[PDB]
Amino acid sequence: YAAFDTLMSTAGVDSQIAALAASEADAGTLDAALTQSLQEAQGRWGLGLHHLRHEARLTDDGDIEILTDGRPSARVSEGFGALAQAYAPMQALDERGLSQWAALGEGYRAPGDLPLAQLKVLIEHARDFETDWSAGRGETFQRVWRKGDTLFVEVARPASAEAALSKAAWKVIASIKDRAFQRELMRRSEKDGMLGALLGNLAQLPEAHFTVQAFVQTLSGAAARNAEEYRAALKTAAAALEEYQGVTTRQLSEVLRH
Amino acid sequence: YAAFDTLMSTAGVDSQIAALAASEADAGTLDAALTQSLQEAQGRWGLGLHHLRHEARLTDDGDIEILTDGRPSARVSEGFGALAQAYAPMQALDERGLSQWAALGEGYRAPGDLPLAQLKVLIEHARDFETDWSAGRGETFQRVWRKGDTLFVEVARPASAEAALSKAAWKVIASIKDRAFQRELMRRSEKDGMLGALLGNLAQLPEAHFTVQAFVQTLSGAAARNAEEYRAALKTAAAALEEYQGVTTRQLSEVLRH
Amino acid sequence: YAAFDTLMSTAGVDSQIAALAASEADAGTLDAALTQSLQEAQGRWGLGLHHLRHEARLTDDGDIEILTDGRPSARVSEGFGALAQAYAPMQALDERGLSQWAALGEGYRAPGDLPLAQLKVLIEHARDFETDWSAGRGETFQRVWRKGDTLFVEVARPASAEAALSKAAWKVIASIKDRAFQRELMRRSEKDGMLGALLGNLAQLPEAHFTVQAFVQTLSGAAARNAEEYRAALKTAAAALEEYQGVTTRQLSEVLRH
Amino acid sequence: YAAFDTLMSTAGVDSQIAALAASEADAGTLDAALTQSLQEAQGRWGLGLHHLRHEARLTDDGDIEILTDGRPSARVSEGFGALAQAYAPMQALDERGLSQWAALGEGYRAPGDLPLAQLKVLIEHARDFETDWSAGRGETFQRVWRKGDTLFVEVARPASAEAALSKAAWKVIASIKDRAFQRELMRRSEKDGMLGALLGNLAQLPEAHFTVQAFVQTLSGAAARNAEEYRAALKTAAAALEEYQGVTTRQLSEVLRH
Amino acid sequence: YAAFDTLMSTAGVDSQIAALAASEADAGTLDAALTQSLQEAQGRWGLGLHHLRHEARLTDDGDIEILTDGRPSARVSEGFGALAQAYAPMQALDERGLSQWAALGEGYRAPGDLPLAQLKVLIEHARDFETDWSAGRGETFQRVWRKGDTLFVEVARPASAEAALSKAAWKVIASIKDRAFQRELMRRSEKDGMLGALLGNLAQLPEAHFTVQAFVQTLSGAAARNAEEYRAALKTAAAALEEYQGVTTRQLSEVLRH
Amino acid sequence: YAAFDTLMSTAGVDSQIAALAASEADAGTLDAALTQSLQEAQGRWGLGLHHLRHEARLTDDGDIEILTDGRPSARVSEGFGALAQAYAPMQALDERGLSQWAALGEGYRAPGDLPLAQLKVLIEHARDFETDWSAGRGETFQRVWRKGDTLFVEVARPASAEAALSKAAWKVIASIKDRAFQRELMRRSEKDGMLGALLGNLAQLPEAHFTVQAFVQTLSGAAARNAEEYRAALKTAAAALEEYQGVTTRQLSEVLRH
Repeated sequence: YAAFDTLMSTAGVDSQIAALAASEADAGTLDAALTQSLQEAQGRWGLGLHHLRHEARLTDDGDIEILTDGRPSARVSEGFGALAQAYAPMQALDERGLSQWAALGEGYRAPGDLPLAQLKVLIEHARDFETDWSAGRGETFQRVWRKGDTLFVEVARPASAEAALSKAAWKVIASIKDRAFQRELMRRSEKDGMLGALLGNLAQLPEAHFTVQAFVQTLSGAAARNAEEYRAALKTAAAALEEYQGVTTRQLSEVLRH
Repeated sequence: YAAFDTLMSTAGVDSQIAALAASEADAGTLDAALTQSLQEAQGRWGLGLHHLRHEARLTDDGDIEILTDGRPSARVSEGFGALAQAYAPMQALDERGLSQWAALGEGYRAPGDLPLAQLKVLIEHARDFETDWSAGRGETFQRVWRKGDTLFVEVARPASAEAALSKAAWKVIASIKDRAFQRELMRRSEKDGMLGALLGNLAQLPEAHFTVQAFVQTLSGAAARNAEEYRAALKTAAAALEEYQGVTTRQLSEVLRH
Repeated sequence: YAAFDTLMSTAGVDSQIAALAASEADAGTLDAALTQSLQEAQGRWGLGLHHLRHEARLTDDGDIEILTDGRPSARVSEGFGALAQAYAPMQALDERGLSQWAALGEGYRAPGDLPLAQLKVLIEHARDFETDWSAGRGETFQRVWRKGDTLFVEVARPASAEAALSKAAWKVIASIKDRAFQRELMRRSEKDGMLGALLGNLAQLPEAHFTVQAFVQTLSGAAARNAEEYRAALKTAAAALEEYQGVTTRQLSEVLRH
Repeated sequence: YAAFDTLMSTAGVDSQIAALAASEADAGTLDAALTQSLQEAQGRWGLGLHHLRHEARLTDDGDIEILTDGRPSARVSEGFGALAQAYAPMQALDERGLSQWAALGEGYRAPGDLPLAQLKVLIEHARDFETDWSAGRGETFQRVWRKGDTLFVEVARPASAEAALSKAAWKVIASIKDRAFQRELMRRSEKDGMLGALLGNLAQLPEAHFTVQAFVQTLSGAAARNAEEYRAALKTAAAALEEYQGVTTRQLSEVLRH
Repeated sequence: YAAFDTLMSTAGVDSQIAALAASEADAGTLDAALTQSLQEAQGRWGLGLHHLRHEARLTDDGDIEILTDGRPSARVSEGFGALAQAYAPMQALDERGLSQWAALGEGYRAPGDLPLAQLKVLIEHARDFETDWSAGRGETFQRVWRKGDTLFVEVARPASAEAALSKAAWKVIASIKDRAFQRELMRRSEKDGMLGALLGNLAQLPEAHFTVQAFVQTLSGAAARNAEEYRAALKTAAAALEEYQGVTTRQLSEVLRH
Repeated sequence: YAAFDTLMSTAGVDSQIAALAASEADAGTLDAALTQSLQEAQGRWGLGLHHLRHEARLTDDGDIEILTDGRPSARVSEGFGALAQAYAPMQALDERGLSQWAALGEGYRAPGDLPLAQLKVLIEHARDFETDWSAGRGETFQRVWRKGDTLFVEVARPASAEAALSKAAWKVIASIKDRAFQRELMRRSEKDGMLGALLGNLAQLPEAHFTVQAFVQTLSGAAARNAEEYRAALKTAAAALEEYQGVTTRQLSEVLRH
């Protein structure tokens, strides 16, 4: 039970599965809680599998199996690296790291070249619409889509799990006041890299497979159609991304320090 | 067989059912031909039943029954007035004569107050969208919607079947060179009306129940997304409306002349 | 003019209106001829509107309007079905099809349970008297009343216009020597009925609204008081009913044969 | 006022006009009381003027005028002999003293030769019927008629006012115990009569012009149709006749005694 | 007996029959007294029946019968109106009210146009002579005749009994000091007359049938031939007329006053 | 340093590297100790890589790299599974699990079908000779070869590391006195197997990659040529195999018990 919490902790989703499993809750409630957390985790992982139906259920074998559009991909006790090697073939990333898949599925997708003027009309007067990726604030990207009575905004800053481990390794290496040890790690970083130099291991760690690369902000009802509030969710998602991406680089520095 | 042709002739649709029934065609082909003609007729009648699934099939009793969303409404041998009293309760007309129903069904409908600027975006970048009624060229109205990969434009000039019989009665009455008989019909028109004066009967005539009030122009593929060609179909539908509405007022003058 | 003749032909009354209209007769004579024929027709139709003052007059609009106790009910050019839907609310039929109205109006009505002994006294010694309905010869009924110096006898065999069309349809269907076509009409008669099977239309036909259901035999002077001659008019009315009802079922078979 | 009471006292009708005139009642009430009493008096006088509309009204000249079908006949202050000479020409008596007029007016009248069997039918099943005169119990006569919802029975024993004065004169003359005076009146009765002998004068007396010759018993509602109760009113009228005719011969003996 | 006194009191003749009947006088004396009084009454009544032999006799029936030239006219107990209707057909009055009959009978009658000079010769030297009517003093008339040794002078002022009742009614009506009641009787006199207004009845009164209209003064012996004394009897008769006619209008005012 | 001891402990070779690294010994001595232990371990692992020159040396990066015929295969800190996936492609196992490679290399190899008579001659009179695999005592196999002045005997009982983990799992599962839990593990063993049932993980354990499958007994000098002593080393190697294979199945039961 605690392994799924650490697997859901790499996306900013507090599942409380270890507390819900001990809460003596029925299987119908446990399955719904584990399913609603992996969906909020898949939206923060940047996998771009929104077109897939993510689900989770506990097996009678004493394990938890992941579900994707009907077919089982992997199990919980099979390690955090087995699930990453299962959703990777179902994911298509471009040269920037974004998902080329459309969240709505088969249909039309407006390009990222569309001005903000034509977007307010598709937010106030349209039914179903999906946009591609466009350059956001700073070095980030953003995409929007609306399905049914719910509007979704996914501001993303692509960053792989390996690149995330190398960034946190250079932060703890630069914070070394000992100039002799800081030079020794800088000499080994020229060949093995920033990660292999600080270590002179983390294959079972969940942070080495899934990282935070996007944020999903939702809106339903009449707010999902007002163009003024849509401009307030893109900043609420870009700020929830800077805080989430700023907290994972700090939790990773507390582990590689040893 | 010939009754369905006259019933389809009041909407500008040449069904050729009397030629197809004598063509020794199978029932599968006869049902498809009668179904594709009533759909093109319902779109030219102005009933606004586009949200309903119109169908037609020949019965083993030797008759033809009309179909609407599964439930049979009326039969062909039951007269052209029985079908009009069946689709009227399923139709909702405002004070102008237009259908308040949305062609797409449940969802959002952009109002007729939207400028043409926000419409090109919903034609070039949107998936499913439907508009309400707006004032068109002259004294006409227009509405547009797109379902799947097909875009539909329905320019409409509301005119009931009774108002159509009264207009054709004043045209033949004004064309009377005999000033004495023209004055006599004008004296009886002050009470009985323009129709009851020329007649001093047409309950079994199909033109007294269904009239032309709109035109349906369709486009599929990439043409259903280009905003330049969408501006060419609205005029192709408004011209196909002036010609169709101009030919029904002439065929009605050739009958009331007797 | 010819429409009122066919409307008066369904009751065995030869009005000769088409010959009287062309006879260049004044309006006073034309109104009296059309009025005396509808009264003799209403007495043979079984409507039981004898308590109402039936009248008819030609309108200056080129039409003929029916009159009943002062208020206009319908017009001639309004079809033979409009007049039937107008006199029906003024008619009250029991479970047998007879008129519950008293021909004399407000007063006393002797029941049909009265013997023939007490009737001769009311025929020879009474002034105004009216009887209710009693079972006549065969499956018929009979009623008698006397107003002023005129005695009236109305032998009736109730039969609606729809039941009359179904009886004539089974006679032409039984006369089919072709056993294959006779079986085909018998197979469709199990659901649509005897009328809908022979037809695989007659809404404008006058025979589909008014049928012969009674006969009115009158007597005035001293003959309207002799009990011996009153027994001779009831048979003269029951025989004039079998012949009239036997001729309408033959004229209806000559139309449905096509 | 008191003269109309004595004029109404010769028919067994207590009018109480002298008490009603002093009762300070309006003219509308006084006219109705005097009218309802002369009608009940005319029915007991045997005049047979039931076909005439009897009425009475007080004149502004201080007198009371009699009314019959609209035209004034006589006045009250003109003596009781003037009214008798006015209704006599409007009365037609046969050789027996009965009124040949029919109470119902123009129409049919069943003869007195009709058995009681055919009468119960005309009482239970008929509307309006009137009978002629037939020999009743003893030396009396009887006639019946029904108008509207009221049945009337008039048992009559014809007796003129002059014959009534001669009968009461022989009763007081036979009651004379003095054989000498009884013989003297019998000797003068051989020429002058029974009346002129007892007197050796009464022209102003109301009893010398109007006498009781019939009785009117009425019934309304459902009782006016039951044959069992009709047999109870004929005896209630024949007994009310023997008592009324037996009391007038006693009041006349109390006057001629002087 | 007292009825003949009141019948003789309307002519100024005091018969005293009620005193003579109680005087136990024989029938021969009673007949002579009643005969001599009716003759003096007929001469004062103005009936002009002097040519008739007036007589009166009491009947054994207890009544008194009037006699005129042998044939009985009426009886006393038959009322004072029966005798007036009996002597009227035997009387012939002109337009002035005088009797056209000659008192002497068949013969010659000198006209009223004769001067007084030729009259003295017919009074002093003639035997039997009779004059017609001539205008007397004032508005009166006079006539003279002589039969045997008796000369008769009849000064007359014609006045019917009805006109006498109307004159006495205007005298009591004019003597009304109450101006309101005098106006009320004057308002009813415009239609009913002066008699019917004061009464708002007197058919049995003798004054309503016989009135004083002449006076008979007689002379016999040598005085019936002296012309000087004949001029003294005409004034003695004209004065006995003004007093008698002046006393009847006073006795009539004492009766109508009630 | 301690990881290479656990990596050398799965072959019955006590390297004492953690004690030699802390012994402050030079790199020349540390490299020789780590090299002589992996060679004695590769001979007990059954890999059949005797034809390859196995070597080991500590890297200046703080790690230990494995060496095989000159080319580096893997490193020590790369896990015990990386080295197993490196020597597997250099190993060729038949259907029984034995190495098809000849220990001497290119040359001739006497088959296992050779009798023991012809083997004593090749042990007492030959120089270089190598034998293939032949069925040994029980279910084991054996092979012999001599290179230079040293004779080698390798008695082998093929058993993969996965089959070794499944055997130790059935021993701890059969030793369960709790019959309910023993039945539950037997129910899950029908599908997941004996290993997956006891666990309801050991990827980083060295015992899950390298197991004991053979024993290498050596002899040099004149003893490497006496046929009597060669028969004493094959039993000294088959007994050193039963003890080594009997001690690894006991150390594996002490780990899977948790």
